[PDB]
Amino acid sequence: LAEALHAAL
Ligand SMILES: [Co+2]
Repeated sequence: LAEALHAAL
C-alpha cells in the first residue's frame, strides 16, 4: 500500500 499510494500521488 505504501508504495502503491505514493506512486499514484
Ligand atoms: Co504516506
